[PDB]
Amino acid sequence: HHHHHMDLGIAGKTALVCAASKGLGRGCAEALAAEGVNLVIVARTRDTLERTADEIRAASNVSVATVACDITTPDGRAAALAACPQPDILVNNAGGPPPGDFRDFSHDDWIRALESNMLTPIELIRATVDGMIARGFGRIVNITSSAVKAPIDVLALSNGARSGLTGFVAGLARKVVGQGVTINNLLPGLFDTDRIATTLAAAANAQGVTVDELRARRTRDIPAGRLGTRAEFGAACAFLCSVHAGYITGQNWLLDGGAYPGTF
Amino acid sequence: HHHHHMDLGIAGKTALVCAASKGLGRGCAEALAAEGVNLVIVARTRDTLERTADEIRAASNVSVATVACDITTPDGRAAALAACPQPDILVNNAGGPPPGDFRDFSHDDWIRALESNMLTPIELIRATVDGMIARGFGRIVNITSSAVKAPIDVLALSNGARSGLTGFVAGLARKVVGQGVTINNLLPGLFDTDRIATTLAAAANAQGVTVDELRARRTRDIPAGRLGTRAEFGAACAFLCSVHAGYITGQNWLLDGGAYPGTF
Amino acid sequence: HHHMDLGIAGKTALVCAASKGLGRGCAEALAAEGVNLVIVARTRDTLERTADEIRAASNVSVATVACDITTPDGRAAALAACPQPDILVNNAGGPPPGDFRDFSHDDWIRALESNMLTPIELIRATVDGMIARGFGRIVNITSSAVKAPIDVLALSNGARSGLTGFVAGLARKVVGQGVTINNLLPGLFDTDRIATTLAAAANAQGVTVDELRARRTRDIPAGRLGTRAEFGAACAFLCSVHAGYITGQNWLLDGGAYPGTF
Amino acid sequence: HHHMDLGIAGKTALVCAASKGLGRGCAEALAAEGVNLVIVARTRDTLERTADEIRAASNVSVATVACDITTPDGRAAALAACPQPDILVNNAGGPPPGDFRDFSHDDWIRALESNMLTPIELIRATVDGMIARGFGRIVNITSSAVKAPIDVLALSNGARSGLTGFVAGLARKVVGQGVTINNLLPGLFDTDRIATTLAAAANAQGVTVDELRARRTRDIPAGRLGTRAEFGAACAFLCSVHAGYITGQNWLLDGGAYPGTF
Ligand SMILES: NC(=O)c1ccc[n+]([C@@H]2O[C@H](COP(=O)([O-])OP(=O)(O)OC[C@H]3O[C@@H](n4cnc5c(N)ncnc54)[C@H](OP(=O)(O)O)[C@@H]3O)[C@@H](O)[C@H]2O)c1
Ligand SMILES: NC(=O)c1ccc[n+]([C@@H]2O[C@H](COP(=O)([O-])OP(=O)(O)OC[C@H]3O[C@@H](n4cnc5c(N)ncnc54)[C@H](OP(=O)(O)O)[C@@H]3O)[C@@H](O)[C@H]2O)c1
Ligand SMILES: NC(=O)c1ccc[n+]([C@@H]2O[C@H](COP(=O)([O-])OP(=O)(O)OC[C@H]3O[C@@H](n4cnc5c(N)ncnc54)[C@H](OP(=O)(O)O)[C@@H]3O)[C@@H](O)[C@H]2O)c1
Ligand SMILES: NC(=O)c1ccc[n+]([C@@H]2O[C@H](COP(=O)([O-])OP(=O)(O)OC[C@H]3O[C@@H](n4cnc5c(N)ncnc54)[C@H](OP(=O)(O)O)[C@@H]3O)[C@@H](O)[C@H]2O)c1
Ligand SMILES: [Cl-]
Ligand SMILES: [Cl-]
Ligand SMILES: [Cl-]
Ligand SMILES: [Cl-]
Repeated sequence: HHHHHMDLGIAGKTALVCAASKGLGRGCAEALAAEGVNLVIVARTRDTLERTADEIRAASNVSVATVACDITTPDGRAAALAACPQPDILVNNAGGPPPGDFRDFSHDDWIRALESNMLTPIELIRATVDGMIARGFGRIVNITSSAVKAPIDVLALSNGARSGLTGFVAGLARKVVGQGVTINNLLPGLFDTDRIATTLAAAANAQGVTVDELRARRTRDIPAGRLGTRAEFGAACAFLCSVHAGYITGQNWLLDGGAYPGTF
Repeated sequence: HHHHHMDLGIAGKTALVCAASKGLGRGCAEALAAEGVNLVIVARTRDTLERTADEIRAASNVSVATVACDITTPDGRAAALAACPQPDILVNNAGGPPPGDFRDFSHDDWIRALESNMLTPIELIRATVDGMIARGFGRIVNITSSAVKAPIDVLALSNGARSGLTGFVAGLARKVVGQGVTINNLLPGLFDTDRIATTLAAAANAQGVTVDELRARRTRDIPAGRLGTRAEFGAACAFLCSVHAGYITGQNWLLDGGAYPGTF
Repeated sequence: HHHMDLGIAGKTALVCAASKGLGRGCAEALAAEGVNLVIVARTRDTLERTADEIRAASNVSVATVACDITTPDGRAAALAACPQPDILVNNAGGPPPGDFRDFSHDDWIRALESNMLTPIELIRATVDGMIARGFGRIVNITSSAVKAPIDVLALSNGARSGLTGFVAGLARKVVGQGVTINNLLPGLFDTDRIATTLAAAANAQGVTVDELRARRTRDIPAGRLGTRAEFGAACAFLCSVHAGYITGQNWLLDGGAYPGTF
Repeated sequence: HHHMDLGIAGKTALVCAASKGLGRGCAEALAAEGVNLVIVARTRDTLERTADEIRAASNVSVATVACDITTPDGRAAALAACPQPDILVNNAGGPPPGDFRDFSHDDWIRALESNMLTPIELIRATVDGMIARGFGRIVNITSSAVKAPIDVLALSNGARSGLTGFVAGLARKVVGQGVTINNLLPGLFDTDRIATTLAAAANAQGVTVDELRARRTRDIPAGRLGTRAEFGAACAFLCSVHAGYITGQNWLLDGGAYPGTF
C-alpha cells in the first residue's frame, strides 16, 4: 500500500538560491533539489561552494550551477543574474549585520546593513520579477529573522534593515500575486547552523562558561526546547515555492519553536 | 530520473477531522489521506458523510471511519472521541455563525457562536492533548477565518468567537510545543466551496444581479484574482501536520490571495 | 499656558468596576476634566467612599450603583442610573488563573460573560444613543495579555481576545457617527489588589514583598509598575474631543514589557 | 475643573519639518502646553511666519532653524540650535510615489536617509542627554502605510518600516531611564500639501475638488480627513508626564481606515 505523498509540482523549474553553500540557504537548496528544481547557488567562498554543489549533485537528480560572488555588490548581483537570468524561484539571503549599540555605529554601518539585507533582495526581485510575471509563475522567499517580529536591542542594524525589507515586500506582494508570483518571508528563530555553533563557542569562552552551559541557556528560552534544523527550514521554503502555495503571499512565517510570545 | 518529493512522515498516524464531509474540512481529510493518515471524519448529515468516506476510501490507501454527530454538542463530542479516542492529529472545524448586526442579536446568538467556534475546539483539544503529549507527537489545526485578522462589521459573532479561540490557542501553543505538540490556525479568505456557491447565488438573486456579476465583484477584491481551492487549503493543513513543521506553533496562516492588506 | 482642554466638561460617563484600581483611576481622571460620573462596584462601603472622595476633589456629580455588572440585573441597575452616557468605561474583575485542563464549561462561560459579553451588552445598550447625539467614547479595560497570552491566563486570553476582535469590527462601523471604541491594555499596575496578591505570593514563597516586587520589576523595562493615575490619564485622552480620529486601537500601557514590534 | 496638566511647561522641544502640516500641529500643541520650541524647515519665510504665529499665541520662545534636516549639515544646524532637547519630534517630507521597477539605488538611499536614518541620527545625537536628565520623549511621524503598505508607496513602505523596527528595539532599552519613543501613524490629514495635491489630481482627472474629496473620504470610516490640531494633541499627550509607561507604540490616527484587528 504506497501513499501518494506530496508532489510540490515544481520539478524542472529553476531556482536562484542566494548565500547557500551552508546553513539555512543550503537547507533551502537541498529541499528544492529534492523536488526536482534545478539550482544556481551563490556564495563568496569558492571551494566551499563547489563542495556543496558536488554534494547536492550526488544527493539529487537536478543540475546545480555555482556563482562565487558577493551578492550584496552590483557586480555580484550581475554575475548571479548572468548565470540565472530567468529563475522561477528566488531565495534571498545574505550574512546578517554585526551586533552592537547603535550609538557606537557609524553611518556606513547602517548603509552596509541596508544594502546587504534590504536593498540587495529588492534589487534581485526587481531584476527577476518581470520574467516570473511573463511566465505566470514565480516564488520569491526572503530569509529574514524572528527579530522582525520582536526586535533585539543589540541587533539594531538587522531590526531596521530587515523590517524595511518586510515593509517593502508587503506592498509588492499584493501587486503581483494575481500574475502567479508570490513573495513571502521566512523568519528563523535559532537554528543549528555551523555559524551559530561557532558564535556560541566564542561567546562561551568570552563569558567563561562551557559550551553546554551556554547551549542550555539559549534553549531554555525556546519553548520547543531545541534549535531549528536547516532541513525543516528548507521544507517550509519548498512548500512556499510549491504549486500548493499560490494563494499565500506577503506572509511572515515565524519558525522559532514558539519563542516569540505574541498572538500575531 | 525520479525526484524524492516530500514525505510528510505521518503515514500510519490517525487524524480526527471535524466537519469534513464537504468543503475545507473535506480538503484537509483528503490531503491527510494522501499522506497515509487514517481518518475519523465527522459531520451531521449521515448520507453525505458516508458518501464522502466511500470516495476517500476509493481514492486513498487508508482507513476511514465516520461519526454522524453535531460536534458542537457534548454528546457529539463524546461520540467523536469514542470513535477516535487517541488522535495524533486534530482538525477543528464547524459551521460558522450567521451574519448580522449585533444590536439585533440575542444573548443566545453569542453563546451559540462561542460554543460552536471557540469552546468546541477548546474542549476537543482538552480531551486529546494529553495523549499527544504522552506519545511525544501531536498536530492540532484549527480552521478559523481571515476575519480574525480583519474583522467584518456583519460578522460580529465570528469576529468575536474566533478571535477568542485564537487568543486561547496562542497561550496553549507555547506550553506544549516542547512535548512535540503544535497548535496552529488556518485562516481562509474566500474559498470555492459548495456552501459559498449556494450563498452567492442566493445573494445574487436577492440583489437582482447575475451570479457571474456577483462572482466577479468578490474576485475584484482579491489580489490573486481567484477563489481558494479546498485542495490548496488541505495541502497547507497537511504540511502543518507533518514531521517538517514541529518548530511552527501558534501561527495564524492567512490563505487569502493577498486580500488582507496588513504587513502582519 | 492654555493647558489641554479635553472638551468633555459636563458630559456623563458610566464607569464600570471603579471603586478601586484602574477603573477608579479612570473615574478620577474623567471627573478632573468635568465629566459627571456614575460609578459601579459591588461593595457598598468602598463604592461610597470612592464616590465621596472624587466628588470632594472635583465638584462634578458622582452617582453610585452597587451591583454586579456581569449579571443581567446588574447591567439593568447600571443602565437605569445612567441611561444615556456619553462615555462608557467597560471593566470587571478578571477570571481565575490556572490550567485549562481543570476549567469546566461553566468556568469558560463565566469568563466570557464577565470579560466579553458584559462589555458587548453594555455597548449594545448605549451605542445608539451616542450615535443619535453625534458623540460617544467607549473604552474597554482589557489586558496586555491580549497581545501576548500567558498559558496560566487561558480564560482571560480567550475572553478578552474575543472582545478585542468584536471591538475591531464595531469600531469601524460607528466612528463616522462620532463614536470611538478603543481598548486599554494594562501590564502590571500597582493597584491594591495586585499589591495584596503580591504580598500573599511573597510570604507564601518565603521571600519578602520587596524581593518579589524586584523579581516582577526586572521583567518590566520601565523598571516600575504602572499607576492608576497614568492609566486614567490615557483613558481621559481617548475620551476627549481630540481623539475622534482614533478608533479600534489597542493601547499597550506596559512599560515596554511586550517585545513585539506591533 | 482641574483640566489636564501634561507637566511639560518649560521643557524644550526640537520639532523637525514643522513650518506646516502635521509637524506644525505638533509644535502648536507643545507650545500651548508651555514647551519652548526650536522648529526646523527649509523655506525661511514660511518658517518665520509660523514661528511668529506660535510665539504670539503661546508666550513660549520659538527658535527657528532654516535647514534641510535630511542632510548631515542640516542636522548639525538643528542640533546646534537645540543641543539638549527634552522632546524630539522627527519628521521630514515623504518620498515620491511610483513603481519600484523605476526607482534607482540612489532613490532608495534618498528615502532611507530622509525617513529612516535622519530620525535615527537625531535620536543618536540627543538620547544620551535625555537619559542623563531622566526624561525624554521622542515622537516619530511615520505613516498609516507602515501598518498597511500600498504598492505605489514602496519607498515609504521600506524606509518607514525600517525606522519602525529600529524604534521597537530601542524603545525597550531606554524606557527605564525615563525616555519614551513612540510613532504616530497618520492616515489622511488635511494639510495644505494634501489639499494642493488633491486639487491638482482633481483638475487633472477632470473631476472637481469636491468630487475627489468625496472619493477619498468614502474610504475613511470616520467620514472626514484628520486635522493637524488633533494630530498635535496626540503628540502632546505622548510627550506628557502621563505617558512615561507608554513606549514603542504605533498609534494609528486614521479614522478607522486600516482594517486590521492589530
Ligand atoms: N541561523 C539562525 O539561527 C538565524 C536566526 C535569525 C536570522 N538568521 C539570518 O539568516 C541568514 C542565514 O543564517 P545562517 O545561520 O544560515 O548563515 P550561515 O550558516 O553563515 O550561511 C550563510 C551562507 O551564505 C553565504 N554568504 C554569506 N554572505 C554572503 C554574501 N555577501 N554573498 C554571497 N554569499 C554569502 C555563506 O558562504 P560565504 O561566507 O562563502 O559567502 C554561507 O553559504 C543570515 O542573514 C542570518 O543573520 C539566522
Ligand atoms: N469557505 C470560505 O470561504 C470560508 C471563509 C472563511 C471562513 N470559513 C469558515 O470555515 C469553516 C468551513 O467552511 P466551508 O466553506 O468549508 O463549509 P462547508 O462547505 O459548509 O462545510 C462544512 C462541513 O462541516 C460539516 N458540519 C457543519 N457544521 C457541523 C457541526 N455542527 N457538526 C458536524 N459537522 C458539521 C458540514 O456537513 P453537515 O452540514 O452534514 O454537518 C460540512 O461537512 C466554516 O466555519 C466557515 O465559516 C470559510
Ligand atoms: N492592575 C493590573 O496590573 C492589571 C493588568 C492586566 C489586566 N488587568 C485587569 O484590569 C481589571 C481591573 O484590575 P484592577 O487591578 O484595577 O482591579 P481592582 O483593583 O481589583 O479593582 C476592581 C474594581 O472593580 C470592582 N468590581 C470587580 N468585579 C466587579 C463586578 N462583577 N461588578 C462590579 N464591580 C466589580 C471592584 O469592587 P468590588 O469588588 O466592590 O465590586 C473594584 O472597584 C481586571 O479585569 C484585571 O484582571 C489589570
Ligand atoms: N498629511 C497626511 O495625510 C500624511 C499621511 C501619511 C504620511 N504623512 C507623512 O507625514 C509627513 C508630514 O506630512 P504633512 O502633510 O504634514 O507635510 P507638509 O504639510 O508638506 O509639511 C511638511 C513640513 O516639513 C518641512 N520640510 C519638509 N521636508 C523638509 C526637510 N528635508 N528639511 C526640513 N524641513 C522639511 C516643510 O517645509 P519646507 O518645505 O519649507 O522645508 C513643512 O514645514 C510627511 O513625511 C508625509 O509623507 C502625512
Ligand atoms: Cl548570553
Ligand atoms: Cl455584496
Ligand atoms: Cl512568582
Ligand atoms: Cl484617484
